Amino acid sequence: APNVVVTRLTLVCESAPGPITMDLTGDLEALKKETIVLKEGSEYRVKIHFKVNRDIVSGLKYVQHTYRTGVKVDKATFMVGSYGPRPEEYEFLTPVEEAPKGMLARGTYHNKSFFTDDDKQDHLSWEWNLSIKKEWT
Ligand SMILES: N[C@H](c1ccc(-c2ccccc2F)cc1)c1nccs1
Repeated sequence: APNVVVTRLTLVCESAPGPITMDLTGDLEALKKETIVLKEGSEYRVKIHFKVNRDIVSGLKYVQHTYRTGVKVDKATFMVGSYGPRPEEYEFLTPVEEAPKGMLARGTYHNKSFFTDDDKQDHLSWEWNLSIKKEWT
């Protein structure tokens, strides 16, 4: 196994009716067909779960590109930092944001995420899609 293994992404969202999560050790091609529903304007954080198996690592970074029709790609980079090896996964959470709101902001957002580091290692790259809706259903 590699030293760094990305295991899961969770959208932390107090107001959501149920868990919003994806197993990133699974089939990343199938993951593209999933659609996460977020009610417009909901507060959320992105939580990345990962394991460090063998050696202390430094300079971890989470990079998230969000595509939306008609708008320039939104590119966000987060410093994740240094972690030692242990059996239990670590969790990194982005700062809280407000999901888009209004009828013109509803519908599909396409995300491409990267877990990487100062050494530009591809710990994991993955796509996942979000649908912003008026209600949770
Ligand atoms: N600011 C918007 C934008 C940015 C991020 C998200 C988002 C990404 C992951 C989880 C939940 C989210 F709400 C949605 C909309 C964009 N502007 C230009 C392209 S995307």
